[PDB]
Amino acid sequence: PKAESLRRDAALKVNVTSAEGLQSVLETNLGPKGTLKMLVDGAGNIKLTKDGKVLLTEMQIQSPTAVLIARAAAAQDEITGDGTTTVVCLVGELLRQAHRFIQEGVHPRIITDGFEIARKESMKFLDEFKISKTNLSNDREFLLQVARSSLLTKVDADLTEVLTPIVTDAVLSVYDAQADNLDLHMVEIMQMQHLSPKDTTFIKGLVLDHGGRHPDMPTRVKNAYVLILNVSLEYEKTEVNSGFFYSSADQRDKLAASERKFVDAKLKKIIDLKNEVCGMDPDKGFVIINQKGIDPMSLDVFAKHNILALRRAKRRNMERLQLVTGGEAQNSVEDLSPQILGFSGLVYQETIGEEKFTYVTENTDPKSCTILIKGSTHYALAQTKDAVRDGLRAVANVLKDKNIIPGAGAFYIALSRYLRSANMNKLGAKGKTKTGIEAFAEALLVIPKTLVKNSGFDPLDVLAMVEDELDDAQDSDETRYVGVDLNIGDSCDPTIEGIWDSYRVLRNAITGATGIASNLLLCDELLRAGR
Amino acid sequence: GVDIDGESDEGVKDIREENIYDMLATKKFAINVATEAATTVLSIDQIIMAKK
Repeated sequence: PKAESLRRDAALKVNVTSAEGLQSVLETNLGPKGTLKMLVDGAGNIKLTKDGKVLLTEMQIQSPTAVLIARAAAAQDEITGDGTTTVVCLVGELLRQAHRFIQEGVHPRIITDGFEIARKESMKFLDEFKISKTNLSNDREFLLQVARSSLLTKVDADLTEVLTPIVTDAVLSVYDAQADNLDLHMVEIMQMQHLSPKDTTFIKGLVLDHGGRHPDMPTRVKNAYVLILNVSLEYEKTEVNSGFFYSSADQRDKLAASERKFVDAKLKKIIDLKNEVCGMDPDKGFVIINQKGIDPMSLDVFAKHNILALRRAKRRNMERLQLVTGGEAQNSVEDLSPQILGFSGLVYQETIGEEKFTYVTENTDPKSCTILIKGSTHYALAQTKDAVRDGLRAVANVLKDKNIIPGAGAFYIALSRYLRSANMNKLGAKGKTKTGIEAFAEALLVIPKTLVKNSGFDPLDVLAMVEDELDDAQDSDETRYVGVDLNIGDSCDPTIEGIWDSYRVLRNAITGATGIASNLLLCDELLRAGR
Repeated sequence: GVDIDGESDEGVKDIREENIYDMLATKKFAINVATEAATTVLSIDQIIMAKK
């Protein structure tokens, strides 16, 4: 005779409790006032990243509840690319607000169905709250303050002014004005140590790994022709099998020079191309790419003509050089044509004993960009790279989608106020739906309270000043947006400050966090099987 | 400056007499490194490692 109502509550509470521990960890690092987390494997891998999705991939969690939280950000990084920590804060806080309602006897289906109703009503208020921005290219001045939203989060704000023109000029230079799209794969990121992070500068062309080493090479070459050389200039052998037979060491040089005539014969046609077109004209140069190796004999030959010698080039980087420079790949020297030469500007090579980089920059139509992130320590390379990749993907949805939303908790506070007064006027859902809407409205107010909590200002005072300001704006018959100012502690105008978030980022954040958090409360029992 | 003492009578003396000074390139560059070194420690509120 066993019939149990004791199945009301179960490990679901532990599922909510396990989510509370993950919330307190990711509550401190949210926003520009957050903290920089550090994880160490013990084998020498040290990475400092404030992003939530990046850290969860290096940490295994036995609790299956936190597994879906990390998997919910998989669609966010591949589409939105920003707000992974904010989505987690909305999933964890919503479980705490619903914890009090579960103990009172409220069935979780009404709690779950009440979130989907408020989510559909939030999309209607989202279209009126958004602001459509034109696609004109004169908005670059406005895009500077928008790009700072993602930059100020991952750094201390001292390096934001340095990376601001680099991120802005990277996308707009290769993007013609139309609908189209933008591709971030063409932007390559390289790193070199023994330098300060404040030396980061923008690179228009492509950076090359192995540079030429010789004291007589010209430092600066203006208006030079780029020529792809596919033939190997290293030591070569006779096309048929043979051997070197010499009685004395003097006779060996006669047989060794016979195989070297094949390389010297092709070098005579290369040096004639320089003097053929603008040989004696000033501000002219001739640069050889030569992806393959270089023999030591050509070092003195190319130095007298001031020809840049390069070797050991990456195969992937050669495909971009054809687009930037325009010169086609020349396999044979006999087939070389004067039209193969491309166009380039001033090329200067920095002299460093460890490495030497060649700048392909200053081109008419490069159609490519390179962001060079250099730092002395290990964490400086990983931290800055995380802010650049998050900054490029945040602006990616700004140029594609003409709609823009103000950040700094502008939409989270406004939506909670609209859904509060709209539920009493409609009353078309159900009387028990108020438990789900009130819990959803209070779950959206944690984001503005989380940002101010890390700054030290009282979250209770900032909440009262915003609610009192919105009431006076309705009676004044105007439209005034209110936002949380973390530095001063009072309210602020998000249009003047310049804090803006993309439409697609916050659209999938509210929708994504609603479905994942609702599915957590749907678990009746945790079963362990398969072993 | 800070005198080693152990001699003379009492007090300190001019450090320029012994031609001892700190180069500005050493001191100015050390300030930027000292601030960034303590900033990382104070910015990390949690650490997670494994037993080794």
